[PDB]
Amino acid sequence: ILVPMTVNDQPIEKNGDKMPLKFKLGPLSYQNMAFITAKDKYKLYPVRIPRLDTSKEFSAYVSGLFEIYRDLGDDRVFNVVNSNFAKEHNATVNLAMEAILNELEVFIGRVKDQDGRVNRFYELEESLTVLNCLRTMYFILDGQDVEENRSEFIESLLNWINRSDGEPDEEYIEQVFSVAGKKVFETQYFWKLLNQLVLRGLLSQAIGCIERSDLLPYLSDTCAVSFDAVSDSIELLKQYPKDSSSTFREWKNLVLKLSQAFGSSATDISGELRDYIEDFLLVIGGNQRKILQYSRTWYESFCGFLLYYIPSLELSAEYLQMSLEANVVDITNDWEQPCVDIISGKIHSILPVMESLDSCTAAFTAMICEAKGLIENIFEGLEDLFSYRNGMASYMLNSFAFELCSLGDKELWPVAIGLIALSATGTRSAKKMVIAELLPHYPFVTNDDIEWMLSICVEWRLPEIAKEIYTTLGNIESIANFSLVKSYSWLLFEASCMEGQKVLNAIVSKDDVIIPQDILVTNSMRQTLAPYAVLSQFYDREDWGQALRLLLLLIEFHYLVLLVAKFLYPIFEDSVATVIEVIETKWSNLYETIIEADKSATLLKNLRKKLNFKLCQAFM
Amino acid sequence: MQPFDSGHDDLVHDVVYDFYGRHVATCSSDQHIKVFKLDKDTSNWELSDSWRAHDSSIVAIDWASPEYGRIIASASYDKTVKLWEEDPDQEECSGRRWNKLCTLNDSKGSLYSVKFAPAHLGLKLACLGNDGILRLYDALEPSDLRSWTLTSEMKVLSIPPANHLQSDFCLSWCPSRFSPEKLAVSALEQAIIYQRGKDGKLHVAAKLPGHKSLIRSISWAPSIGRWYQLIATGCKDGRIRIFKITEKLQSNLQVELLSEHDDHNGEVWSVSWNLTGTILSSAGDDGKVRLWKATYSNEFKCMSVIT
Amino acid sequence: VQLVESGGGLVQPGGSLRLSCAASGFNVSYSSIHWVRQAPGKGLEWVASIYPYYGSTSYADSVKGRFTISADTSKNTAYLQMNSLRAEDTAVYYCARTGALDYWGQGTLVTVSSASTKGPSVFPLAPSSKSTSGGTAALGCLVKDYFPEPVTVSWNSGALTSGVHTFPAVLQSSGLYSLSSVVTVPSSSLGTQTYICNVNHKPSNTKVDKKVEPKSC
Amino acid sequence: DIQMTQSPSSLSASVGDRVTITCRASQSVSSAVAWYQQKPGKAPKLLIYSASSLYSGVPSRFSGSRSGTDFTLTISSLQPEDFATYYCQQPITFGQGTKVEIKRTVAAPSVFIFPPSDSQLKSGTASVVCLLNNFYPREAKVQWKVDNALQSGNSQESVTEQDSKDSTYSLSSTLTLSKADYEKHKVYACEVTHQGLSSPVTKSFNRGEC
Repeated sequence: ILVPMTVNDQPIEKNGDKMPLKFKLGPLSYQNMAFITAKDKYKLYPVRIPRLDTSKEFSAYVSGLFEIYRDLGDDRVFNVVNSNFAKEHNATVNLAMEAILNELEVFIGRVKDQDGRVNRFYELEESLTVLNCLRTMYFILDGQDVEENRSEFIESLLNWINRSDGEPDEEYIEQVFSVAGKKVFETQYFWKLLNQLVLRGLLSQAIGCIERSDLLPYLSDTCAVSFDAVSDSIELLKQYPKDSSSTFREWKNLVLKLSQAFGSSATDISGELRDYIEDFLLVIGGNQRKILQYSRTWYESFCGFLLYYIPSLELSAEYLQMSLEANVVDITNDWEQPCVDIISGKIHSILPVMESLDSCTAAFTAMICEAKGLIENIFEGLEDLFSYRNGMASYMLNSFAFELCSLGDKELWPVAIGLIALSATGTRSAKKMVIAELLPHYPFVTNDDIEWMLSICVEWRLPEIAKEIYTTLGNIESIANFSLVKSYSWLLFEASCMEGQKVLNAIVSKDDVIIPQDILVTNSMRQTLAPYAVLSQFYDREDWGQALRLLLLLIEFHYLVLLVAKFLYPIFEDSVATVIEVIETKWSNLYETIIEADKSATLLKNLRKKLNFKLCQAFM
Repeated sequence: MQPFDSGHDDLVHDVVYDFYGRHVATCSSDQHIKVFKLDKDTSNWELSDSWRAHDSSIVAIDWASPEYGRIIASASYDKTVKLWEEDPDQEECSGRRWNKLCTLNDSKGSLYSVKFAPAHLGLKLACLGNDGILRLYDALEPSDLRSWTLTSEMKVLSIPPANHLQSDFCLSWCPSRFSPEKLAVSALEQAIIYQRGKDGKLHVAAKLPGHKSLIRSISWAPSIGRWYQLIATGCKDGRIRIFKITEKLQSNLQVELLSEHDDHNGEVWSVSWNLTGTILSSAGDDGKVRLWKATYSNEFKCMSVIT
Repeated sequence: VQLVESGGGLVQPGGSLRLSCAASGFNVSYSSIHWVRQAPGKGLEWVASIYPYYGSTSYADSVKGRFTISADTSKNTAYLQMNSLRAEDTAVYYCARTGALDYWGQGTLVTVSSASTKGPSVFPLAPSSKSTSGGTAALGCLVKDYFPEPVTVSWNSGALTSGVHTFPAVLQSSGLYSLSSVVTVPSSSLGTQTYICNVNHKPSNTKVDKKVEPKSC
Repeated sequence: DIQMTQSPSSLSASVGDRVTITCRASQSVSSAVAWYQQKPGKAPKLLIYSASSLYSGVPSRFSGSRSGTDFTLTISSLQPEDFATYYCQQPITFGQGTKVEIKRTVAAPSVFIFPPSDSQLKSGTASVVCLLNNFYPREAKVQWKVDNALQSGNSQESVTEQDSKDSTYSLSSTLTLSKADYEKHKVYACEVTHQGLSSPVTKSFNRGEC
């Protein structure tokens, strides 16, 4: 794929000295960067990865599919309550296939409505057609024949066919109901468009196109005989069986009877209308020759064969062949060949191409194909997952996850991590490592985002990761919130300095109830003690107790000592003396500055104060 | 996402993303370092700050892990390496938003590259220049972002001839968190890998053979999920190379060549990786950028060509 | 991110209402949910809060003993059960959260009274026969004697908006509201254009369309 | 309970002006004070928390500051979209609110009188309506006269919010009488006094004339 880096300013022209182009992939898929190391080339070109989906519709799609994946539970795996586990397994899986189909339809819709580019709509519909066909052929009957469940099958088939292409588009209905050079509606066109409708199961419309021109007119008048045919034929059409393969057995009976009766009877109509009515009855009766004759595309043939001839997939091999002999595969669209492949047994080798259309769809497709047991891990062996060692599906899912991580949409990160966590293969420790490396890139902003991260660190036991994340968060109010060892020590020192200099946080340490609950370390305790001391000071024996507490704190710990000395001087028995002594025993620029600020020599003043205290003790 | 002017007078050498991909650092020959911010509201890139940082041409740059603060490192032809830390208490574009935290003058030759090490090893970094001597530096006390000690010195090249303008050197650490400390180094035609030994010293654990010219770029890929390592190189001989390195003349390291690509027909100047090591990028003379994904067979295929 | 409030409306005095606030986009389990109310034309009044962390609750004096705040962390939903409701409790009620009050409910109106819902009568305010030649005329509708609030008015089904003024209702001494709505149009269009006022009183399911024209003599 | 007093309760300022609203706490609260903006008919929106922290996304023209027990909300350059009631907040209690309007040049009202419709009299009551359209300032005075007698106690009025483009007000006044009292009188008149009016304007009709 060739895309223009910038369809505005292209930084090169002639081969004029092939310039050194440089490119760096960014942490965000949609924000990479290119530049050039050359003279007069100082522009920066932000480039986003070719064919990247940033849309909301896409993330919605992704979430929906992850939901289907998650909801599949144990059934997303395939075990190579006895004979029912099999049937019920297929039941739920087959249903999941329908869910995927739906989610993709919705997505495709929202793409057609909110869009700049409709190419995405077309590709997504194609993906849908191919998936409808896949379900119709492997996700309904579970290897059995149509009799096993005539209702569901014909429903999906009829659905698949009438969503693949648009024709017959009502823009073509009026196209012939307008064209003349003939009497009323009786040229190869009307009938071709009537048969087409029948072959596609579009019986309602079929009937309508008849009650449009000569149901009662030309027939009820000209030939009363063929009028009865053309009428109770429309009656049989009105009651084509779609639930009982018995009712169909009898239906084709009445139809073949009608075709024989009319077959040899009163010809009171034009030479052409005669046959034109016979063919219609043959097609309805299931004549192979005719079903092929009035078919525009192979899938019309195939569909017809299943609807009017013999409703057995045991003949699909033959049906497809005849169909392809009549109309070759139309290489205009990308869905026809894949459908042919599906029908003809070779399901595989579609994952790479679907991966080219859309990574996501391909991923989950491979996943459900593994669930069905249509593809499995043949490998049989290096302590990790993202390889060929596990499934092809595991591989594609894990790949999608990783791809989601660079998308920068925090909504999908749960999908990514969940995808990895639920991966049916790989050691819990291997996953542990992968998550340990991905999580740090989570684009958290809210509090909740962070709590989610943490919850995942808990759930997976990544204390070194959580410790790192938090470290990133820590990097006055912020510091208060934070309150590694060195940092705590520094915080302690700061608190002590503040106390020496001397609200809600301080009280909590010593809405409010919630905070107390959250709080429920050494630095913190020290600050609390300092606060208590200050409170006592604000409030003789109390003062002494506070002074004692201060001396004890000083012993546990230069600036602090100076502040203490200052406090003692301001205040200016045996225990007190002992404390003073210990302080003297314990006894740079910042300290001197603090001393100068307090005064607005220190050792001498301290000694003098000590002497005074001793004298006081002696007098007592 | 339209182009924009860097604000540099002389040619720009390196552009690097921060951890979150929302910030970018640029360094040019006009001896300036510019930092751009990606405004949330208006999805435009807008200059956060510019400033003169070296006496000579600044060739390399790099951001440190966010868990150590906002730190950038620069290497210049003035034989030095400087470290800077963003001071959020300054106006943007004031030229005073990033304070020098230190300078490393040990190099006696110009410097071509500087790369921070994986966060799980502390503030660490490496540099290489004309002197052909790789040097590792460590900020031993994460509190003192000035306390930069020299952790190691290794002679990559042995006899660099005094008459060659034709010089190139590149660095790239192994990002892997669950793999023994190691880093890749390119020097002219050669490309060798170093690994931490039990003795806490760097040893040559292997070489990436095949280069028939100057190695313009190299980068170790994030091995998230894999058990092996992958490093890519953009040579002057016009070939991209991707090597698979597994650890099972004195090595514990195996070396496979996974791919070779000449699609560029000319020198490959830049080689870069995904955040997941899922995509590999290459740029060269043809004025084109190519994105590569790995096949199921572990071969590499071009998933797109930008121009 | 979004709070959602449901379950207010009209309630007889002495009666009861349970308000819900369904949250999303944030950690309900460590947040505090507050209810703050605003009576017509007055300021904000905080009535209650609950800690989802501790389950602690508290109340303004004005509602204590009649209002119960609760919360179900498992459906991210909080509640305010309002018993023995009074005219004094008529107000728009907002739920809001703290992790200040960054996330606000769109509010739901609680009206408390016994008066029967009564549809308004709608009378024309007809354009003066002396309307200035080549000048501007005024016309309108008077929407009289309804209860409770609110009423909405449009002109020509929303197609006429320019020069429209719909005034605040006044409460008559009867206890019923009255309001007026008017529009100015060119005088030369009184003969030639149609002006219809469209009145809706949801509480009584009243809808009226009234053509306003000059009076005949 | 803590009381929060805002000054002033109401203010008018021009676009581009600097605006200051102050809030004084009954007792000493700590920097635990938030500022909100409320448009009429809508939920309040947080502006400021912790006295001086700007809430994410809020324009930088809004700032908060503290001096002791006085809290200040400042708008550095007032914009037309900024009209609202602003509230401080510290039981949690809210200040009483400060209403901010945009100041402009005088605009005289246009005056219109409407007689009661036939349909109204038809029910026993008579409402006479006086409209004052598109004026500034807000202080207009309506005086009803019935056969030139002054009226009191039997009328009510209301005023629209300021127009978002031209910044004017309109005012409606309703005079209410019994049908019988209405029919006892001939001349119904509404007299409007306003700054923009150099003398009072009277609009009137005669009952039952056309």
